[PDB]
Amino acid sequence: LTQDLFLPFFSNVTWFHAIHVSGTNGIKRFDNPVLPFNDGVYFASTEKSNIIRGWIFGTTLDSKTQSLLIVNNATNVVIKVCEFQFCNDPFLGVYYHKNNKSWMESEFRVYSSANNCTFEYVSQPFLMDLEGKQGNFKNLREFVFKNIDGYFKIYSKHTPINLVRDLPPGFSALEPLVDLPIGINITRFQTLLALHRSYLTPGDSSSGWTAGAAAYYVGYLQPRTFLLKYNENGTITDAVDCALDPLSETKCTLKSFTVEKGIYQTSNFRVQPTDSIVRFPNITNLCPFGEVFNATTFASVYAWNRKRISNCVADYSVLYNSTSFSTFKCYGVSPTKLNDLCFTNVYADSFVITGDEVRQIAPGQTGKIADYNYKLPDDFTGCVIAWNSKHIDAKEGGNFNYLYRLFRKANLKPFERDISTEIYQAGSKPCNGQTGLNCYYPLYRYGFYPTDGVGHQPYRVVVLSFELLNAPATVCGPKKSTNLVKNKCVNFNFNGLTGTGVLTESNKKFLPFQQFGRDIADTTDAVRDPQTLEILDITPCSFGGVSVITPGTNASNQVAVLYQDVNCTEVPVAIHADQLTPTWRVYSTGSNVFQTRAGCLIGAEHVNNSYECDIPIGAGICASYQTQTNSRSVASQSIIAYTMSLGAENSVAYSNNSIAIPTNFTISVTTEILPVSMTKTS
Amino acid sequence: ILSRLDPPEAEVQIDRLITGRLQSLQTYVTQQLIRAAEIRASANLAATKMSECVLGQSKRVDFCGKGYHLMSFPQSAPHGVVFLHVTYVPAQEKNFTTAPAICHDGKAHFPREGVFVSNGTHWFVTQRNFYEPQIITTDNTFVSGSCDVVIGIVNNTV
Amino acid sequence: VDCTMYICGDSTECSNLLLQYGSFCTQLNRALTGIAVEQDKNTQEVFAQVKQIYKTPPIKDFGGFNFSQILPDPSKPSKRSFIEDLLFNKVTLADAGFIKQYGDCLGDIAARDLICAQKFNGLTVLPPLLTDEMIAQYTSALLAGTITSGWTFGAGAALQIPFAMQMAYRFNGIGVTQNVLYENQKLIANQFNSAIGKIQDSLSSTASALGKLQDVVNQNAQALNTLVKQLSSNFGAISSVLNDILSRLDPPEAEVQIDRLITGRLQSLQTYVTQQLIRAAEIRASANLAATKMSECVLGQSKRVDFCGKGYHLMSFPQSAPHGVVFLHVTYVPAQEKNFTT
Amino acid sequence: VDCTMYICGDSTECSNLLLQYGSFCTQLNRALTGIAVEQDKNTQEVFAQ
Amino acid sequence: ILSRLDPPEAEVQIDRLITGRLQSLQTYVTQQLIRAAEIRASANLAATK
Ligand SMILES: *[C@@H]1O[C@H](CO)[C@@H](O[C@@H]2O[C@H](CO)[C@@H](O)[C@H](O)[C@H]2NC(C)=O)[C@H](O)[C@H]1NC(C)=O
Ligand SMILES: *[C@@H]1O[C@H](CO)[C@@H](O[C@@H]2O[C@H](CO)[C@@H](O)[C@H](O)[C@H]2NC(C)=O)[C@H](O)[C@H]1NC(C)=O
Ligand SMILES: *[C@@H]1O[C@H](CO)[C@@H](O[C@@H]2O[C@H](CO)[C@@H](O)[C@H](O)[C@H]2NC(C)=O)[C@H](O)[C@H]1NC(C)=O
Ligand SMILES: *[C@@H]1O[C@H](CO)[C@@H](O)[C@H](O)[C@H]1NC(C)=O
Ligand SMILES: *[C@@H]1O[C@H](CO)[C@@H](O)[C@H](O)[C@H]1NC(C)=O
Ligand SMILES: *[C@@H]1O[C@H](CO)[C@@H](O)[C@H](O)[C@H]1NC(C)=O
Ligand SMILES: *[C@@H]1O[C@H](CO)[C@@H](O)[C@H](O)[C@H]1NC(C)=O
Ligand SMILES: *[C@@H]1O[C@H](CO)[C@@H](O)[C@H](O)[C@H]1NC(C)=O
Ligand SMILES: *[C@@H]1O[C@H](CO)[C@@H](O)[C@H](O)[C@H]1NC(C)=O
Ligand SMILES: *[C@@H]1O[C@H](CO)[C@@H](O)[C@H](O)[C@H]1NC(C)=O
Ligand SMILES: *[C@@H]1O[C@H](CO)[C@@H](O)[C@H](O)[C@H]1NC(C)=O
Ligand SMILES: *[C@@H]1O[C@H](CO)[C@@H](O)[C@H](O)[C@H]1NC(C)=O
Ligand SMILES: *[C@@H]1O[C@H](CO)[C@@H](O)[C@H](O)[C@H]1NC(C)=O
Ligand SMILES: *[C@@H]1O[C@H](CO)[C@@H](O)[C@H](O)[C@H]1NC(C)=O
Repeated sequence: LTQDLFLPFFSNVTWFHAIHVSGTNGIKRFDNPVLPFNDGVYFASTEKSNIIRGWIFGTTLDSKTQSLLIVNNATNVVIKVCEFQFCNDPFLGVYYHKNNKSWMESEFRVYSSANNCTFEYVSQPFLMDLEGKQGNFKNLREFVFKNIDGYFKIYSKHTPINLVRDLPPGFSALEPLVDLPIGINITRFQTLLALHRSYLTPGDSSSGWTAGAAAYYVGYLQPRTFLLKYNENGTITDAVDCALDPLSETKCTLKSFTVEKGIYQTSNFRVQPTDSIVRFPNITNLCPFGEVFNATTFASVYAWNRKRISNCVADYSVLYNSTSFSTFKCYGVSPTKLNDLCFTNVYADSFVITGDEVRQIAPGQTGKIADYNYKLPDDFTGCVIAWNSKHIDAKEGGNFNYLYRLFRKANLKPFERDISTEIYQAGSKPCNGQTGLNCYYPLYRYGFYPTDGVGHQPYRVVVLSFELLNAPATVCGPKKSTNLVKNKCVNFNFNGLTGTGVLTESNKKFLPFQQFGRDIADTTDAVRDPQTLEILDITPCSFGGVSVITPGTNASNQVAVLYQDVNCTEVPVAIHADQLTPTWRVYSTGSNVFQTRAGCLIGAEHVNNSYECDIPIGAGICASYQTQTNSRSVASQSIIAYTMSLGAENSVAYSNNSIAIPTNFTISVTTEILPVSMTKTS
Repeated sequence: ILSRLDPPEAEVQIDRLITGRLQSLQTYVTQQLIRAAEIRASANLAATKMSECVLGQSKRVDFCGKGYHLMSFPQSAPHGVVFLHVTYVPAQEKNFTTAPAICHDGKAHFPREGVFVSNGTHWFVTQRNFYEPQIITTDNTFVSGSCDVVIGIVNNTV
Repeated sequence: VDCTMYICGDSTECSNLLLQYGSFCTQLNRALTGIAVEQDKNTQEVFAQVKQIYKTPPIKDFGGFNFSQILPDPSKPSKRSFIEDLLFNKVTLADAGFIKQYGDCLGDIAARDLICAQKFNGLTVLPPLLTDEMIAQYTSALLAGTITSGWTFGAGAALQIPFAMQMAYRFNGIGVTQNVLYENQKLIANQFNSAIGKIQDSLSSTASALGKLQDVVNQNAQALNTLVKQLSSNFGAISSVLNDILSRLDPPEAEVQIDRLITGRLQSLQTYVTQQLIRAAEIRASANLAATKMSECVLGQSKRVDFCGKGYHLMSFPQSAPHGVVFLHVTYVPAQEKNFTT
Repeated sequence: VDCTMYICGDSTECSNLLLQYGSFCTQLNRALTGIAVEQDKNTQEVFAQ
Repeated sequence: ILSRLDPPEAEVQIDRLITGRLQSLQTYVTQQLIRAAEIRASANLAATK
């Protein structure tokens, strides 16, 4: 059972055609458009004439961007990642020529130029080709293309069929062909057709060539959960789309392909959020990194000059050619998330030390700096930035600013400053404020020459300290805000606080500074939109309480669903039916919706009779799978829902002076089975 | 883990497997203890049912069978036992007219092992579980007090 | 319990990490469903002894015994007895017994109720198969069968017998000849009608039926509230909020903090399920005891001492209660002890 | 069972980490006290007939 | 642990001990519940006898 990008079962597949000028009654056509890629593509093609040759992959399909090309010509297949300048209508060259010294001279009519080629791959030709007949597509070829983490992955299958205009039903398992390390951003694609009749095009500008009714199918992959069945050889022989219908959802909570007669509580394989949301406040102003990082003088390490950074946008991109950072270490936050976060408070803490002491600006360090000068705390939650600055802090005579402390009677506490400049008697004799035997002035000046080892060269350190409170945000990242879809089970990110649920207008009242509210369980249940100040509450995307009633997969495939504690009119709103597959909405609305005391039962025909209970639904209702041959003519079996009976109703003829006395007996022998032991194990 | 990582780093991954496998074993043992209790209860019930249905005849209702218990036979089964309960089950249920304490000779007459059924204009006495009527004699009956019983019909009591 | 909704919520990142972690979910739910069907089997074994729904006779006096307080009242929609109506009130049942629809927690104005603090976290409460009106149909059939047949309907078909003519044998069974009843029939019927009046008025003052039935209602409700509150435990992670970890840290570092939460919450679920199994055993024992007491006190007359009542057992009447049953045991209790020489 | 004395002993550092960890201790003790009163109820039901 | 390591690194080692000892307490309490049930059964049998 895996979550990955799969082609959903019974999903929409677009059907494209070609000219068939020799079969369309003297009528042609040219249509192989450019299609999106969309996280992966499923391509199928029933063909007989070997007109499909390959594909193009890329984004702009120009020389200003690299692209990928696949051409199976006859012997060997050619895969190139060069910089192609494709034509507006690309196709392959020659078709054939009989004894004219021009047999199979295939010239590329695809691109005007190819340059800066990075990848080149040649191997044996795909499934089959060079067939020529009609009225039968003797070969169905399927392909799945993926492009993840730099690799281009192709999976294919080749099966023999004979149909006319149908993508034949059935199960399909494609095997891996190639994983190519091409590493290119791919957004669009297009198909290569072989259209030629002794020449590529007509005499001057028309097709007027061989067009053998090219037709292919295109489907797109979606993030889904599948249950695959591997055989002895490791070949996938069966699968279940957990998000297809209530029966598949049941075969996924019970990881099995067969289900017994009963009622089953079910996990949520149903909805998937499709779009995300960013709602950041109006800051529109960049932080003063040009004056914080790039200043004439920095503070001394012992006088380290904390300053704060209020409303501004934190975009570290501006310093990419401005400065090079030798140290950039973040605590309590990851460096790749600094763009998606908003902070309520920020501080700076700039100073200058030597290059060998930059390691002492970590939380649990010891040393001259970490003991007497700076002392970061234990729960820091910030980033530490450092960079060599010998070009501004070193002078040819020496730079004797930037003092530092060397003698202190006790270690500094976290974030404590000290400028005491007293005399520090080291022995036991009194000091009298005079530098003498065991009395040293405690501050000493660094000496920063340009002819120094990289361990004695000056380094500028900046220690950003931020917090994440329920206050309004002051510093935000460079994320760009999107719109506000507020009904449709989206991913959201408001002030760096992410999540996934259903947004909805709320009636809760927040304090003026509050940005979100929690529940008894520490889960965000309401958030304030920082762009409209509106409070709106969050609802989980998953609806629990769905039980699926089945008569057994080896008996039938129709089921009934029970939505526990849901009004029958609010079922499509509770399960988000509009976001479900069409085979799910069959069980949200219905011809036969029955409102039990437990919940809404959709899929079973409520009868007025009563029987002994077969499958217990609850609250007095049971359900069974009964035929209707006596209920209707040529009627098939279905699922009925009735109120179970407690037995035959009876009455006793009681009176003052009447007794019933038996005249005959009936010796009966009944059995009783009792387990006495169980298997003992060690 | 032991092929790719060195002992210092492999110990971190192994300690996770050790913890989870110990928890898997703990869960198994707890479930086994619970089921062993549930089956010891049934084994005690079966040890009671044997000594009270096979080595005797129980007056407890619905304990050995359904009707009035007569006898029982044990049969061994895999990890269990089967009891064949033989009961009585009276079944013909014919109505009669009855009354207590027939009043004869100025004194009440109650039956011992009887209910005082009545034919058409004729009165008899029967045991409760089987229609077998006798004549109301001095040994089918005992006498106590005057005729104040709430019905007390009149009869002969020969 | 929906496993992913409790542990992960709506988190494809967490829902992906819970997959490769383990398959405990299926094991945890197998145990909870075995408990659920046992709760229906208990009620069946206690109340569905007889499969004949005997109608209550139109007569309402049986040699002086009133029975009007223990027989079903046809006025109000619930066809329960006066005392059964009195019993369903002393038990608060401040839980999901009182239905809370899903629309009640979608549209909310103040703060989320606990009933759907656990609903939104994957903890549902399934309703019992037998309606409380079906339990009352079963008890009313047993009372009718008893007061109109005595021993007979438990051992076979119901054989009609006059009531006072039946209590004569009930007296013969405890060692008291028949005439003692007929000679004290009016006093005996009066002592019977007074004791039921006393239990009626005593079931309105002290709330003592709350003893064992409310105790199991409070236990189950409290376990779910504990399971909910335990979602704010850190278990060694930097936070108990999953969307806080997922906002600040990257997948490589967020997986270390998430795996701690996954382990802690799986442990919390396992503890809940183990406690539920233990309590289900303790309540199956009581349900078996009640199924024995019904067939041995209501469908018969037991010679076992202190099994059906205190004195010498005469008869018993069942009354349905929320998640339980009440037995009205009628005994003999001789009280005078005058001395003699023997 | 006193929870902190078993797990942490006398350790304000540990006693502070056990706080934010979780509240199992309270549920653990709820179970042990239910057992303890049952041991008295057993003896009563057997001997105080 | 508290003598050699600092709070940031000592908390990693302490949380392992906390988890292990909490599990040890939970195992004890579960076994006690099971034995309390097994002995309540015998006490009920003795109160019947
Ligand atoms: C069809 O594919 C074949 C696969 O071999 C290719 O033939 C190559 O032709 C180029 C010139 O375009 C030669 O330099 C190579 O020597 C040929 N391949 C070999 C044997 O290595 C070619 O890409 C396609 N078209 C032609 C011309 O056949
Ligand atoms: C991509 O192709 C372009 C165009 O040829 C290359 O740009 C030229 O590269 C040549 C070879 O060194 C230089 O002599 C020219 O001065 C470049 N022209 C310009 C205007 O840039 C470019 O180098 C190629 N890039 C890669 C990655 O190979
Ligand atoms: C904070 O200052 C206090 C008082 O100045 C320091 O405590 C004194 O430390 C000196 C030298 O170790 C002793 O001679 C005094 O007896 C201490 N006084 C008291 C009141 O205890 C303390 O060391 C300083 N703490 C830090 C970390 O700077
Ligand atoms: C899918 O196909 C159906 C049936 O032809 C059509 O009604 C619907 O518009 C299609 N949807 C998409 C997304 O193409
Ligand atoms: C596995 O492969 C072999 C040969 O490739 C084939 O004969 C067999 O049928 C396949 N399936 C099995 C062994 O289940
Ligand atoms: C960035 O750095 C390069 C290299 O020194 C320099 O040529 C350029 O002027 C700088 N600024 C910009 C905006 O590229
Ligand atoms: C940095 O300081 C220098 C001073 O030499 C100045 O010329 C420059 O504009 C400042 N900003 C950047 C981004 O370099
Ligand atoms: C923020 O921007 C939005 C649109 O850009 C505007 O409607 C709003 O008034 C601005 N101010 C606040 C405080 O949201
Ligand atoms: C269901 O909704 C309808 C219309 O909103 C209402 O009349 C009915 O009372 C509701 N029933 C329940 C059980 O919510
Ligand atoms: C069931 O009975 C009700 C009561 O009159 C009636 O309204 C309903 O139409 C009946 N349904 C069927 C399917 O017979
Ligand atoms: C007579 O007996 C039959 C069955 O034996 C029973 O149904 C009936 O109620 C009894 N009484 C009368 C008055 O028929
Ligand atoms: C009792 O019932 C049996 C059942 O077949 C029958 O053969 C027998 O004659 C009956 N005894 C009578 C009517 O006395
Ligand atoms: C029977 O009980 C009813 C209701 O409690 C009471 O009013 C009446 O006095 C009693 N007497 C009868 C009618 O038997
Ligand atoms: C006589 O009976 C009374 C109570 O009925 C009792 O207390 C007393 O011990 C008996 N014997 C004597 C000798 O009083």
